Amino acid sequence: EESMKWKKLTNAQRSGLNQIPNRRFTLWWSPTINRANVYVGFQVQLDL
Amino acid sequence: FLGMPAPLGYVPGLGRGATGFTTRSDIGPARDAKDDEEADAIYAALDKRMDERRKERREQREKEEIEKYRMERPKIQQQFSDLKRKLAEVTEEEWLSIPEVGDARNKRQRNPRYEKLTPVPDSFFAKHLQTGENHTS
Amino acid sequence: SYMLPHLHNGWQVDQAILSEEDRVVVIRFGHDWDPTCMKMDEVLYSIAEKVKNFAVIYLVDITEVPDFNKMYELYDPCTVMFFFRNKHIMIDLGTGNNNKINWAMEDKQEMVDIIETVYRGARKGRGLVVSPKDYSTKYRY
Amino acid sequence: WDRGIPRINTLFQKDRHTLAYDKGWRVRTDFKQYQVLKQNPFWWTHQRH
Amino acid sequence: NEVTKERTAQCFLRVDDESMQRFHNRVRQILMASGSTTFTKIVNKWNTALIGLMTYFREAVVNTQELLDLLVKCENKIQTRIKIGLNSKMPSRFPPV
Amino acid sequence: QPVKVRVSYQKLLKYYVLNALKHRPPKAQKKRYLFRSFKATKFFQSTKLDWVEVGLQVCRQGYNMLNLLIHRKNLNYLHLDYNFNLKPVKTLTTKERKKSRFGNAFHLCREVLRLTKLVVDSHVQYRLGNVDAFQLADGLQYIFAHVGQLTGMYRYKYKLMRQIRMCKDLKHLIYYRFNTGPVGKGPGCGFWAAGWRVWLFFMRGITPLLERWLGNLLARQFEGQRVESHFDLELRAAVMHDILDMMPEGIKQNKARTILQHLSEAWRCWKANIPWKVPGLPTPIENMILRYVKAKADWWTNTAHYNRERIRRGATVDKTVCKKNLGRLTRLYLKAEQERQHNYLKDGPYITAEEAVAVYTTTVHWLESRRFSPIPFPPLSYKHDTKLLILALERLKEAYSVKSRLNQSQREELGLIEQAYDNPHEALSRIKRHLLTQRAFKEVGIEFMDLYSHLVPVYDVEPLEKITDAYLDQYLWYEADKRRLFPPWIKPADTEPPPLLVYKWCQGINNLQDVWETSEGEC
Amino acid sequence: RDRSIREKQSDDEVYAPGLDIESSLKQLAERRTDIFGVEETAIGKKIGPEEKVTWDGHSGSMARTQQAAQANIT
Amino acid sequence: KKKTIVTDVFQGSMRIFTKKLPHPDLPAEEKEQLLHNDEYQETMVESTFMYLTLDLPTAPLYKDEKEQLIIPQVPLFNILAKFNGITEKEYKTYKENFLKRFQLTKLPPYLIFCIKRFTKNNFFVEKNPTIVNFPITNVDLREYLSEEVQAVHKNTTYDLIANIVHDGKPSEGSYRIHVLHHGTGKWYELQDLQVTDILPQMITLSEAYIQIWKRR
Amino acid sequence: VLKLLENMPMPWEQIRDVPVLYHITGAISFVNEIPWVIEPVYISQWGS
RNA sequence: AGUGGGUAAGAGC
Repeated sequence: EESMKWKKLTNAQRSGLNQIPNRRFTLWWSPTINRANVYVGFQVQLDL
Repeated sequence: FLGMPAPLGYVPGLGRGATGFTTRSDIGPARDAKDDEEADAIYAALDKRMDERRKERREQREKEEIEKYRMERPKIQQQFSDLKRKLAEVTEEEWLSIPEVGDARNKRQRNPRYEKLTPVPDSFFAKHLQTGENHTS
Repeated sequence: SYMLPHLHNGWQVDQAILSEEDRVVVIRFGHDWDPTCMKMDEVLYSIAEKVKNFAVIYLVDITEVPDFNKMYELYDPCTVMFFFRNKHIMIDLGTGNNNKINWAMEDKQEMVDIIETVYRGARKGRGLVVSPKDYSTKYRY
Repeated sequence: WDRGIPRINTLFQKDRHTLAYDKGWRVRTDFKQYQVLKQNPFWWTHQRH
Repeated sequence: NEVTKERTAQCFLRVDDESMQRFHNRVRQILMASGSTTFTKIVNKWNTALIGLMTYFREAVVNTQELLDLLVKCENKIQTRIKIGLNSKMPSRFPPV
Repeated sequence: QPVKVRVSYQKLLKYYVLNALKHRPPKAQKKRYLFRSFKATKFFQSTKLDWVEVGLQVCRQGYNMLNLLIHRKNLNYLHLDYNFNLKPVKTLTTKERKKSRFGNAFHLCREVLRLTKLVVDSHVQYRLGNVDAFQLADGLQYIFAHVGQLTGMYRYKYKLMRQIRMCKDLKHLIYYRFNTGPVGKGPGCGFWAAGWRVWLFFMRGITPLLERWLGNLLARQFEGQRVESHFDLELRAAVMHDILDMMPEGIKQNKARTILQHLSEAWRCWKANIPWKVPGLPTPIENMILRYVKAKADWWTNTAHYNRERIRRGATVDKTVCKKNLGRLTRLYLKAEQERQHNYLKDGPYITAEEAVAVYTTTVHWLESRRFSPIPFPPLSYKHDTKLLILALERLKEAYSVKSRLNQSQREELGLIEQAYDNPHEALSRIKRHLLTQRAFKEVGIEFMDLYSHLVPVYDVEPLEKITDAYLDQYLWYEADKRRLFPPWIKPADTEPPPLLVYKWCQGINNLQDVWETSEGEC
Repeated sequence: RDRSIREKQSDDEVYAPGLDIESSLKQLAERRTDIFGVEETAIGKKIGPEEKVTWDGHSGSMARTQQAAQANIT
Repeated sequence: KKKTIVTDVFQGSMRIFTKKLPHPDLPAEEKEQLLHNDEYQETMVESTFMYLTLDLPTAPLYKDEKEQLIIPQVPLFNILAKFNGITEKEYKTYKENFLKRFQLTKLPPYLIFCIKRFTKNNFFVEKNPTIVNFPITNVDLREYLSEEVQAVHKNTTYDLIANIVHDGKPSEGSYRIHVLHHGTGKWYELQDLQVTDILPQMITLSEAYIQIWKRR
Repeated sequence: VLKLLENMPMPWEQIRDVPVLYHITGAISFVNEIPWVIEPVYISQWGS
């Protein structure tokens, strides 16, 4: 991620890359955000 | 290929291996697995007859409102009708003489080289850390 | 709109999809007189030349070419379809309808990003590509 | 320690000698909005001074 | 007074309407410029704006109930933007932790 | 009486007054009658049947129609029972769940047919003998008062809640009249006329929506941010069309793109406020393009001055809309500035000689009265020649204290700053040379920060001149504080934050000798 | 120069020729009477037997569509 | 009464040649046959005008190549080129265009010109800033009368007596007025309480709005 | 839907022989009667 | 109150 901050990327590529810290943040807060109470509705299990 | 008619007895949905989709059931006609077409005409005539309660009245009202709106705001082609008519006097040679549009800006602006990015010099972090130190006196 | 090429029958659309082996085909399904279709037409024409290398633009009037309306759900005022090597490509735009772009996008940069992401994903053999920008919210504030 | 408005920490600041010759810094900070593309929430005070 | 040393006058403070409009505009441009932006950047921008407003206009917030309403509204706007960023669906009982 | 019944009274009165006030005369109509052309068509037959039989038949027919609509795409995993409750037959996949979504109209129809099923079922139960006529009336009243609880059809049209809140109100209007004397509170009332008519009056208005929706849905063939981009494109098309109509296209087809390029170039030239004159362009074509450009410019100005005012009011706007509007406003402001500068140059300075003399004489008198010494040129042997340069360089460098990435302009600026910092004497020599000789400078860019209330100008200056200007500002301010050029009332000073300025202003107002006096009329 | 002329000849017409643009403008004008023409009808109406059958994208109906197209022959 | 004081002071007689125009998007043969159908032919209509409306020509809308940003200036005769058979005016009515060309018949003893400013465009109202260059001393109007009516007239020389100027945008403008004193020949410009003596040289250097001329 | 609900029998009735317009294929059935009532009699019945 | 904005794509059997 740090090495990709400057590698002559396109707008779509850099825009997608800017969301990696968001992914880390969501993963760090998974036991709370990914809870039945906060998000009511049907739960789907992952494939594996 | 452009400008070529379709072959006879060819399904454009077929001939490509394409497969459609259904995002929902509310959109698209019902999927299907001469006393039939003569009922649709009767139902349509029924609907038209029932819609004719105020159809002429409201269409006349809509026409009047459209004319009132266009009174102050003419149609776009109307605003150019006079100039359009004056365009008829142009000879074919004068049509031939219109020049191709050129772009004034040079290469450095049309197709600039990639604007590379560089990290902030370490001197900035050095200055930030050196600042904040406090004299004991 | 009128600047972009137009396809008059479904067979021409099939030929256009088949004849492209290394470029993503972007087809705008709708009516040239529709204002939303007009926005799609003007954006596409603005970026019809920038993405010429890895894309191509075709315009199809679903009134004169209704042959896909049943199969492709061509009933929104304006839809955008992406194909690569005779294979329709889906985009996880975030709106819940990955099959097509059924709304008008104002920014041409967003559409260039969409086309490039589609090309990248479909070149790798994938059939669904994740859109670079989420569209579940118009971000109006 | 952190009571006076010209905070006592400024007396013990590292660059307390070179800051004394920085005059009219509030006006410069206020006018900085005409040079930098980003609005400054602290347009009114300087952390160093 | 500096002579009588008495409470001759009472000064009531309030946050100016232009300042409230500027703060709302700053929060609006923070939020609308967040299509492709990390959550931490948005939260840091909001925190900076909030500390600037509260430190500059301390003692003037309390009398400006409209400013309190605007502040809590903008904070809810920020939280809603972050929650939409996480998942494209509003949580029902989202926690503040 | 309790609060709830009173609020029911005011709510009923509110609805009645709204109905009365917004009443309009019925529109003239040609008297086309339903159920009269049906018997005319060779598809309908007339008879006379018991009402309960017809209700059961209609319930069955509605169930059959809803079942036919459910199995529209041969998706046979959505079971609809005979009480009009729709449920999946199993744990349907997420793809199926997305594929089995029905609009609010379908569920409104399902719930309304459920309500009719409840009514007809109550009638059937009375006919069988399970419930007395009093019990039938009570059940019908409970149905018409508890539609929201029994059906929940408000979930697919929330305006329907207006009916429900009315019906409940009617209940509170009736019960406290019904259960007044020796009769206590209980489920004995059966006065169902009010709720019945309320729901019928909802039906008379909800019928067209469902009718047209099902007519389009069951038909053989299915059918199905534009303010700014409405006039512009069409305008271009119109103009283009006109030209191609009078262009002998059979001989000059190749010139369509040339014409469009000319149109775009003229629009760009007007937008950039630069002269535009195609030499070989025909005069009628030039007139065409000029009129098109004038119309487009009027639309562009109106759109800009409409969107800006919408944004100022706090309206919810997109992000690209704000960027486009800011660009348009910058172009408009720069055109206005060009006109203003040209007017100033053509009409000469607006300050008259006598006014200038008065101003200058006032300044001279002030300076002489204050014993002010003019600021000297920075000498080659200035004691503080280095501290000022260091402070100016620090101020210039604080522009990138947080910038994680730097483009070419920023890195060139940083390189110039560091080069001046490594060799302070050379930097000072260049500063002095520029002060003494430099009079012409490079072009400075202009941008506008949008605060949604005003457009603040931001100016981009070359770093080479920026360092000189920064040092000059630092030196000038140091001198102006060395010799008190600025009297104390000039603000803000380096001693008080603006809140401290406000506090000091209040304290000075209070500390005036007898300032809060009104006995003798002083103000 | 050779590679420049080869890449110039390697281009494909991104935009339609003059005839296509003129025809497209004629078609748009015939529909957008609010911008053109003399009579102002609705947005998409031209004023002022055989119905084509289209596949639904289902493989089950492929044969039915094929035989319908065969019956569509002259 | 047929001839009131206002009628004999300002009213004049003028002639309009109104010719109906077919739809420009018509075949040439169809246009010719419609013209021969006696409906799209010229018709002469006499009328009485209290004043003459002067239509300012279109603004350049672009910077001058040599001396950029020059305010347009038009001679008075080009505006006066109206009201004669040689020049037409295609009125672009929203229904259909009209080919109306005017012609003066009987000049009033006193003439009122109204320069058309504040023209509402398709979206708002803008003020045309084009300046008209005229000889303040005298103007000749005998050349803008038909040969039939030039025998009666003997005095067609007009001198400017009153001038109206609008300064500023249409939203907020100021109406200044120059008046010629008959006794001294001096021009005086008065705006609200302000009264000043103005040289006749720079009278034409303003956005003239209403002009009052005397035939002498 | 509307026809039978507006023609639904009143609580003092048992059987309501109402006219019916029914589709020849049994698709739909309209209660082809407008519930006309003499208003003083109707109000008196409801008071009873 | 409420529907959604929650379809992994791919290989032939």
